[PDB]
Amino acid sequence: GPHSLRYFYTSVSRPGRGEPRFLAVGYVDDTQFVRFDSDAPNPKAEPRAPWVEQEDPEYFHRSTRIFKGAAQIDRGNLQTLRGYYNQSEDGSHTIQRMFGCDLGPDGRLLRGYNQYAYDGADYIALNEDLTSWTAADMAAQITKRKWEAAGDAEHYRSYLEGLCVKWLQIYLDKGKETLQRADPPKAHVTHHPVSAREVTLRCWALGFYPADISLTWQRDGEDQTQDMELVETRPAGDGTFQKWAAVGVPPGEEQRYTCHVQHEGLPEPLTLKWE
Amino acid sequence: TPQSAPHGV
Amino acid sequence: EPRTPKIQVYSRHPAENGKPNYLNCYVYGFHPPQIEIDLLKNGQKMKTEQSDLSFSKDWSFYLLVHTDFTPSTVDEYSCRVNHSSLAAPHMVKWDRNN
Repeated sequence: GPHSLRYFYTSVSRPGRGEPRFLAVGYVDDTQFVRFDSDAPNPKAEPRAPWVEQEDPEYFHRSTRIFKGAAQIDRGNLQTLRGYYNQSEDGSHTIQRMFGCDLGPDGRLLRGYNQYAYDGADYIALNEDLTSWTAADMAAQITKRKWEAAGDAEHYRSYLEGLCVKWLQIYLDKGKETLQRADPPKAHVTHHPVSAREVTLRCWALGFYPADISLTWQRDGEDQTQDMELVETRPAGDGTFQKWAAVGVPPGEEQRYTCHVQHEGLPEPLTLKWE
Repeated sequence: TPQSAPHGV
Repeated sequence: EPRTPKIQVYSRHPAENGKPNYLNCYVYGFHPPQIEIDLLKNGQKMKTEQSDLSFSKDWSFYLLVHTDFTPSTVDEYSCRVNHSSLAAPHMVKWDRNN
């Protein structure tokens, strides 16, 4: 399948309360495997999945050096961005970066990413050619001319076609039993009387990995997406995910309704109903 | 393994 | 400017009175990242763990805040969120059906 290695960098300036705080996390697919926090005493890259504890100390030493670099560079970034937007010193601002690589089934690089946001809005992004940038605005255009003049994209190109694909494959191997084993949803329907006119049929998908899922209701073969309550997929807290879809049905009608579950962990799509 | 931008914005 | 957080409060497992379980508050879609998220037992603040700050494709942040709990007929559980997008803190009651 299409596995991904993604790093998420967040820096927040706190005027008056010292220098900016840097936070980084890394994920393989929907699984967090590292963190870093520049406010930690003697801050280090810390494993957060079982299967990354099985690198040498030097692996964490390396990630630590890079996260300290990213922390420092962002301290300047927040300063130069305040200048670009001609903002005062008093407001807190945010810089975000998301970078990584997608691996398609061939096992070679499908797609590289490296994108930035200032106060949550698009700022600059490496285009999929890995050579040109898309700037969101006149401030980011300054950054685009400077990074194009310096040939910065080659360094992300290097990292991407080299290290990123390499370490993704290492992680997918070391984590085979977790990352490359899909857990199917356990599906059930509950029944929650509301009134003389309405009974809520709730279809539950529990204990599934990865996060991606389709949960639908049909009335006699007829999709109910426009008139069903659907919650955002949510973490169980044990590394699995949850979702539900619900419809208001007239009492007695319950057996007209079928709930459909599709997930890469199911040989067959599940069809189920009340009782 | 992560990566840090050569230069600031 | 700021984006208002969405809030779900739920148990890891279907709730059974007297069976210890894990109470979750998932708060997502917010910006800026500064946020106060507490789990309350009868309006009183519980000891909690918070996930590492991360964010989605659209740059909006998400956190999981969680604790141990034992559901009862006696006790109300709620998640309290305060963020710059809100006039005052929002509280979301835990209901076993949600």
